[PDB]
Formats: sequence, structure tokens, C-alpha cells
Amino acid sequence: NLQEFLGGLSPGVLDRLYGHPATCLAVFRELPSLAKNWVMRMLFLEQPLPQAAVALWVKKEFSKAQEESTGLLSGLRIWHTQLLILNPIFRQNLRIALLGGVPSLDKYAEERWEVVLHFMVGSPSAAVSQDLAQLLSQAGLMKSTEPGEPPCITSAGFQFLLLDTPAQLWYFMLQYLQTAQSRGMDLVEILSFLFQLSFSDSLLNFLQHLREFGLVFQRKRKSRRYYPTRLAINQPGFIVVETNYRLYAYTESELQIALIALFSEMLYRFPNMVVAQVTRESVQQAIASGITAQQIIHFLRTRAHPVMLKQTPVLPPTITDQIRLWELERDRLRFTEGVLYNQFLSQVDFELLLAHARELGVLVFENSAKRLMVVTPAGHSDVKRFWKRQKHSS
Amino acid sequence: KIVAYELKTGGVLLHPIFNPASHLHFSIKHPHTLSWEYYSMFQCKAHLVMRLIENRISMEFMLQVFNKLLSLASTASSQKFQSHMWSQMLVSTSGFLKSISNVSGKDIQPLIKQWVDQSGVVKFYGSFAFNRKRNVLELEIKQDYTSPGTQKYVGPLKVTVQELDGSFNHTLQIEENSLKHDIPCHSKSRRNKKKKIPLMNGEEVDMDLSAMDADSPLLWIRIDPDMSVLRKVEFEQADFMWQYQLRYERDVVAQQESILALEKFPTPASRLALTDILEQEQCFYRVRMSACFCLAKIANSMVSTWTGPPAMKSLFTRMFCCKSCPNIVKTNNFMSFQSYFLQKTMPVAMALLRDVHNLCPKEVLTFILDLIKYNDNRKNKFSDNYYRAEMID
Repeated sequence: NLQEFLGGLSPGVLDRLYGHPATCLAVFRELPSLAKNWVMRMLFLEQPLPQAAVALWVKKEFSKAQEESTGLLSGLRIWHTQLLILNPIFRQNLRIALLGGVPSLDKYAEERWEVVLHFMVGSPSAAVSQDLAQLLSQAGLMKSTEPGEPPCITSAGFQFLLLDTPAQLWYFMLQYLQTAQSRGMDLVEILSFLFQLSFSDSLLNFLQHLREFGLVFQRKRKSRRYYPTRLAINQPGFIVVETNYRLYAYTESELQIALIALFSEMLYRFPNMVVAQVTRESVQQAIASGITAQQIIHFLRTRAHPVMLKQTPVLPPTITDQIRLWELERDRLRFTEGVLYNQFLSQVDFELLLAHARELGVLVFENSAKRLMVVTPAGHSDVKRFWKRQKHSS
Repeated sequence: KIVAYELKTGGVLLHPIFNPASHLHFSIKHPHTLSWEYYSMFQCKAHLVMRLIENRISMEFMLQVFNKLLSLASTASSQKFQSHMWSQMLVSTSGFLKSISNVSGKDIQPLIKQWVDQSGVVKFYGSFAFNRKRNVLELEIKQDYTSPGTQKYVGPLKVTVQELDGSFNHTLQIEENSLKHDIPCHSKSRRNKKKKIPLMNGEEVDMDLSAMDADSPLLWIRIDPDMSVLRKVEFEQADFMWQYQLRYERDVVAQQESILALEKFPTPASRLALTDILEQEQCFYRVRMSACFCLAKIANSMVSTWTGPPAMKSLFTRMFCCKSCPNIVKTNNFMSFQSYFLQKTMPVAMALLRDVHNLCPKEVLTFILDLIKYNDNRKNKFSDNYYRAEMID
């Protein structure tokens, strides 16, 4: 979430990111319930106040809200104890932010995201863009390994595909920012634009990428002015599920049919409907590709036709249980690197060695009944030395 | 005794050649210049080297050597010629080796050259590792040959490995550049079924295999079990292997060395092992007398963990006191000669118990004083002087 993204930041980047135009307001809206009230209170105070007052300024009931809000805003570093006055820069910017100093667009965003997903899946016809392809490849959801051949889809790719559009886009933009820092694009400048949307060379490239994603559209041969789409700020279902593992989806866009075929066997395709079967073969194929039953169940539930909404639960218990059992049927091997010792002599002496590999992060599996500790070869030169020291101590 | 003396000061040189031994402060050319401790260790090393010659050339051939010497002497002892034949009553080293070579056809000149003419004992440091993939046991035996009393051994070396399929002997060739010796290991199909594990002798016993490793079949290893060299072994087993070697071995020197090596592992499984040795008649009595002192040392080391009464007290009241009165000792009947020795050695080890304050507990001192007060010896056919003297000790 955006709260996680902002919490994972340093004070030096935080105060700079608190730009005058929008950031002080976008981060304010994040404040879930009560911290808004305290920010408004001590927006006009130039004198810090004791912490005991803030502690006792919430009744005994519902105090956990007080502690959680205080911790969240301490992490955000909106104020400092100074002994709880707010940061002067944030106070000034917030005062400046508080009395101081379309139908075609949504369709465009939908179509652009749909073609992006078409390219993501193995669609022969899709929009071509080398920058988009390499960005998706380095986002961790795609791997090519051969420039001549079109890139394939990794295991995480299917999971990302089956996610809903809001979370899908949000995670995609999170990965975009994380890779922006890697490629060298300043994070603060690009981040501030997202906040400003909900109200330079790097800016132009970032806006080009956003337009490729379909969140914005200049509409004037790439002019300075832009008109953000609905997705920039941040529908009825069509699938009918039977009790015999049969799906009737009122789908005209090929994207939905492809998504359903990812985990179902298609039987018929009518102009305004398509018939598929959820069989062991298709479900286990999806599970092997990497999906888990939770994504499939959530996808079918969110794309649930209004006819089946009346029944509770919306998705039949037999279908849900069958999908879950099919996914459980498979349990899979793992991969790690390690080295094992033996002849550990005294018992109380083996317990002290277990804490050496656990603190360094090179321990995989321990055994106090046989004395059997696995150590990765990456930290083999540090565990052996410790063992030698212990032997010397005797 | 001899490895302690030879590592302490130089070494004992049987058969010197005329100084041959300059590492020690007296001359070994005459018996009246020898130190008395050197004379005692000389006789001790001489009879151990004769046991080694019996190990190479069997005991019946050895008794035939001695009978040939005695028979030459007794044919010599009846002549009247003034020493034409009376010098057959005098033995030498060359005559003894020649009589050995006459009766057996083997000469012992490497063994004589190593253990007589050379004046040193050997030190063995062993450690093992079990290779689960190739099912082998990789021993690692290194010698300390740079100490002042030591020498380098290059002969063969017997090792006895007790695995789940039984006890197997292996001969290792320990040349100068040798360090790793790979010996093969057998199955672990006596852990699949509960079957009895066969011992060094022909018998077999039920073992509790819960402490054993799941991947290794081997229960214990003994380097040079028959004491066929003049050696000091320092083997690094795991503590459960020492406990299995204390419980189920049919060799008293291995039970003694496992008692000696269990003092470094104060775990409660070792306390259970020594307590099961102490309760066990049909164990040799000098092993139980050592297990008393080992149990006292282990009990001193695991204070602030010890649960019930002090060590060996409940065991003393179970073995040697009345059933109706626990604190009154039974009247003295010393006719068993093994529970007499164990009874007179158990409070002596029990008095080495110490509390968290480093003072002997007043539960053991009161127990010893009640052993002294309630002592009645008007009924046995034996005297009480050694038992009362051990009570004062």
C-alpha cells in the first residue's frame, strides 16, 4: 500500500518529498481516522507540547487507535519530540495547502490497459513497444532470455494477470517506482506527480510511460497540458458458474476469454457468450504455471454474473472445494545451498553454535536430537572460525 | 602408569647399549644409580613389552620359550664343570630372541626395535565422520610425536567398530603420511525391525536406539581395543556413543574409558547411564566404584539443574539400608565382597557433592554421620576396620 511505500523511506527523502503543492495533502488523506484531527490541531502552534498530553488526549476506550496513529505518524516523522511540534517545513506547506500561498478518457484507459494485458499474454496481435517490453521484463513478471524470440511469461506473471485491475495497476506502478530508482530516475519528482494527479527530461519520460500505460492522454500531439483518466487518480460481472464445472461468460473482449482459458477448457464461443469447462487438466495446468486456487476463486467471484449474486455464497461450494482440493493435490520440491557438520560431542555446547548461524542468516535447518546443523557455503568461513574459537575456549 | 611417567620425564629404555639416555638426570649403566621410580617403571614396562611379544607370538609358544630356558638351566644346574656349562643358566637378549626364533620361526626384531631399543610411547588423537552417501566411516588418526616422551608409530593398528549389525574389527596401516582411513560400514536393518544387536562376545542385547543418529549405524568405535601398543588414545566420540559403550560393552577397559570420558558430558542421559551401571550387579565391581566418583563429578557440574535428592543417596538406601527404615543402615554382613567394596566406596564419593554455595550439603554429611552411628559389626565373620576407615575418609 501507499502507506507501506511512504513508511519505507528515510527522513532526508521524506522532508524533500513533502513538496508544497500536493504531497502534504495526499499524505494527509492517508491518515486513517484521528491523526487528521491532531494534524489540524497543531498546524497553528509554534511551541512544542508534552507527550503526556497527547497520551491522555484519548479516552481509555479505543486507545489502540491512539497508539497506532502515533506510531504511524512517528514513522512518517511529521513531528519531533524536541524534548511534539510538527516539522516546520511540513507545517508551512500544510498551511499553504489550507487557505494559504471524460467518457472517452475512461474508454481510452480501458483499451490501453487491455492491449497491455494482451501483450502480457501470448496474444499474436498486440501493441509493440520495446521500452514497455523491457520494463515489464525487468519488473519481475516477465523473462525473455532471447531478444529474437518474444519473451515468455514467468510464474509471477500469471498471478499478476489474474489480479483485479486496481490492485494490478497499483502493484505495477509500485514496481515502476522501484525500477525507476534502479534506472536512476529521481523517485521524489515522479512520486509527487502521482499525488498531484489525484487533485524536465525525467518528467517527460515518466509521463510518456504513464501515457503508454493509459493513465493519461495529452490528446494534443503531446502537449504540456494533460487530462488524466480515471485510473490516474488511483463493474458488473459476466461469468455464470454451474454445479458441473461449466462456465458461461458473456465476454466479447478477447482478454477475458484468454484469462478464462488460462484455467479452463473452452468448448464453444458465441458472439456474446463463451462456454468453458473447469477440469482437472486446466486447473492443474494453471497451478503448475504458478497460480493458486485463491486467485482463481477471487477472479470468478469478482467477475460473477448478477444472476448468481442472489444465491449465497455466490460461487457454489462444490466448485470452490473442488478447485481447492485440486490445488492441494500438488506439493512440490525446493532448492537451497548448504553444508553439514557432525560429531558435536557435548549437548549444551551444540545449543550455543545454533545461535551463531541464526544471527548471521546462514542457518537453514537445525536438529537438537542428532546435532545436525546445515550451513550455507556463503558463510562457511565465519562459522568454522567460531567453532574453532569455541574449541579453544573448551 | 607408564604413559604418565614417560610423558612426565623422558622415557624408560629397556636394553640400553653402552650415554644412551641423556634426557634424565641419572645414569642407567648400573642398577644402583637408578632412581627408584625409574626402577619401578622399568619392571612395569618390561612386563608390558612381554605381553606385547605374547600378542605377536602366541601364548603357548611363549610358555614353550620359557620352558626351553628353564630346561637349559636345569640341565646346566646339575653339571660339576666350573662354568663350562653353568653359563647356560644366564640368559641374554640375543639368546632370548634366538630361542623365540627357534620355537616360532618368526623373529620379533621390529617389535624389539620399536618398544625396547627406542624408549617412547605413542599418542593417538582420533576423530571420525560418517559418510552417509558411500556408507563409509572416515577415521582421522593423528599422532603427537613432537612431545618429549613420544615416538612415531608406523605399524598396523586394530580398531573395533560396533554397528547395529554387530562388532567388526578392522586393521589400519598408519604410515607417516597417513591421516584419513576409510573403513566400510554395514546395514541398519536392525533399526527397521526391533531385533537384538549382537555384541563383541556371542550374546546380543536390547538397546534403546532413541539416542542414536538416524543416518549412522555405528554405535561406538574403539581405537586399539586390545592394548597392543604402548599408547594413550584421545578419541572424540559423541556422548551417546560413550553412554552405549558404558552400558552394553563386554570389556572392562572400555567401560572404564567411557566413565573417564563421560565427565566432559554432564547431560542427564550420562547420569542415567552411570546410575544404571551402579545399580547393575554382573558389572565388574571396579567399574561401579569408578562410576561413583564420575557420578559425583557430574552431579557437582549440573547444580541448579538437579531435581531430587543428592546423588547415590537413594541408591545407597535402596541397596544397603533396611526396607522399613531408610536412614538406618543394615547391620554389617560383608560376605559378598563386591557390595562390601561398593558400600565402602559410595559415601566417599558421595561426600564430594557440593551445593550452589560450594559447601557440602548437610543432607550428605548427616547421612555419613548416621552411617557412622548405626554401624553394627557383631554379626559378620569379617572385620570392620577398612569400612570405618573409609567412613573417616
